[PDB]
Amino acid sequence: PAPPAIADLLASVDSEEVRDYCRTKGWIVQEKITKESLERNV
Amino acid sequence: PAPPAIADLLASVDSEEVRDYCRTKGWIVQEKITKESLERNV
Amino acid sequence: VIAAPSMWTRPQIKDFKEKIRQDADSVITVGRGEVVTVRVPTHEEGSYLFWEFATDNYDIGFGVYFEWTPLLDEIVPVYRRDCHEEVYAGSHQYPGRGVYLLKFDNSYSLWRSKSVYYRVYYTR
Amino acid sequence: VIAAPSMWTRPQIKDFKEKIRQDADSVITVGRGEVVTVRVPTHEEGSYLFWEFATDNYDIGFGVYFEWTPLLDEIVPVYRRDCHEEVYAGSHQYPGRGVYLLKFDNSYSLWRSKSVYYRVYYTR
Ligand SMILES: OC[C@H]1O[C@@H](O)[C@H](O)[C@@H](O)[C@@H]1O
Ligand SMILES: OC[C@H]1O[C@@H](O)[C@H](O)[C@@H](O)[C@@H]1O
Repeated sequence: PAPPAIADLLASVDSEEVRDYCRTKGWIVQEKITKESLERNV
Repeated sequence: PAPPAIADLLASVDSEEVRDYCRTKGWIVQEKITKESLERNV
Repeated sequence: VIAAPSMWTRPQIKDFKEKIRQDADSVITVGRGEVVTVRVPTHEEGSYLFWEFATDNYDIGFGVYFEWTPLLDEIVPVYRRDCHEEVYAGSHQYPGRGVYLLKFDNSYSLWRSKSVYYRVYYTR
Repeated sequence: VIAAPSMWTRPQIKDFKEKIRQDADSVITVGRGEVVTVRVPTHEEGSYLFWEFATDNYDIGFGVYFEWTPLLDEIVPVYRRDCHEEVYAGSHQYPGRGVYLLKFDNSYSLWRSKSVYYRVYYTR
């Protein structure tokens, strides 16, 4: 629910299961990126 | 696994799974009671 | 100096009741005008105490007291909660070494009894 | 007025790398003396932004900047983090509508390349 509660949550207990758990509840949303919206330099 | 981190954790996200999750990590420990250590009055 | 307890609820009663009834000692039947006091000793290794409870068809009086190792303190005042609609939970820090008293108060009930599903925990 | 970011780590790298490599876009290969900047837009529905990253055999330069919708703000200074030993994570609130810049800085590397495993999240 509360975004600051989601932040303090993941800090303490973080694991792939918790990430997958939160992923399902709709609390967190995995964002896909691509070739664009990405840039390179020397 | 900080005890104060377990308290605010459960409050927000509480579920049978999370209880079972914390049960496994050794953060929370289920305590069994019996006929004694229990008392009745009228 | 005593820490205020945390208290909340979760809507899933049926799932809670199911996981609990698997054990008989976790299901209390409170008679008419009766008060059951569950004594949970403070674990020295422990810091926080968690509790959960629910009833089947009816509400019940619930409060919490703390006994020193005669002296006493009120953690949760004894009030009638509707735990048949929702699972009632809570938590408290350990302000010492002593014994917790979980009060299930049916005193006001003349006729109906109460099937209580309750569970505890502790920390390190 | 800008919120300080939260930053932590967790020991399970092998599990992280495996779950990530299932997707090719989640795996970046940073060349010699190269800097890859990932641009993640702010979601109006969103408040908090989370990130995770790891490398295979080597460390990598990592920092975070924030762009306004040319003005800029330094969130996480660009530093060399050892992400081959542990999975590096972090979180930050949204101080507006804008675009985040995730800096993977290989600039200091003459020879070796870097296989990066990175994942992003957001909230409501
Ligand atoms: O660019 C963003 C960063 O660099 C300069 O613009 C500012 O002085 C810094 O306070 C800021 O953190
Ligand atoms: O930073 C990761 C690696 O990048 C290479 O370019 C450096 O020469 C190495 O010493 C370093 O361990």
